[PDB]
Amino acid sequence: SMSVNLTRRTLDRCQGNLETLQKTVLRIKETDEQRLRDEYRRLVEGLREQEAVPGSIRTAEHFLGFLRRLLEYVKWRLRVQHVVQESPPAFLSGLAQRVCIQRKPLRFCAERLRSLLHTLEITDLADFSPLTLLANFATLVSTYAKGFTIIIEPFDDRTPTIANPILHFSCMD
Amino acid sequence: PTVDKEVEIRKKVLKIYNKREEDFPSLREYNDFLEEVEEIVFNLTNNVDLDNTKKKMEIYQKENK
Ligand SMILES: [Cl-]
Repeated sequence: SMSVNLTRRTLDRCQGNLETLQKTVLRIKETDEQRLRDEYRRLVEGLREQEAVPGSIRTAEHFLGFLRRLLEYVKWRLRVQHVVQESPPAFLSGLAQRVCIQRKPLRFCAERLRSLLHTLEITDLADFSPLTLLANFATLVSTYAKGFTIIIEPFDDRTPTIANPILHFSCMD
Repeated sequence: PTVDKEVEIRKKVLKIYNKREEDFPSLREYNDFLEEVEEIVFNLTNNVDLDNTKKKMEIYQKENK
């Protein structure tokens, strides 16, 4: 659900996954670049399944480099000798400081990974369950970093002559 | 290239290409800028088209002093 556990061994399997993906992308660059251009066109100007994919993770290779920097940050953080607890904003602040990853592209990580796996036509999906777990972590920690808030508006702007107050429960405050 | 090399190259580039989302009048222009930054980092990291890339960085840095 909204919980994710990442073990050191899981991250080792993610590193294996990224190795595989990188070799596949190099092969496709040598054999069939059109598939990559088609994915790019879909991401920047076409069908997805709101906000545009951030320009830092549009191409397959830029996104793979992004995932390597994320993985390396997370591996670094796990070299503790005692329990550590911190807020999502502190984790993201360390991420930005150490490997230059910002919160917004993190939001897109799971979808971008699903697109990349579909584009490389990788048939088996369980093969990449560790990397997907990392992508999910990236999305959850970025999306829900500031927790939730309740906003009560005394009336709806659409119908300003009636008393139709609105309660909003959502992220980002 | 190691990830450590990629990161140091990226930090150097971002010291020059240091604009944030609120520095662009439109999201489209911001995202194009982000993709341009990726192209520069990739070139410097993989030693590709180095002269034209560092030429580009010098021009950008002069225009954004
Ligand atoms: Cl954001």
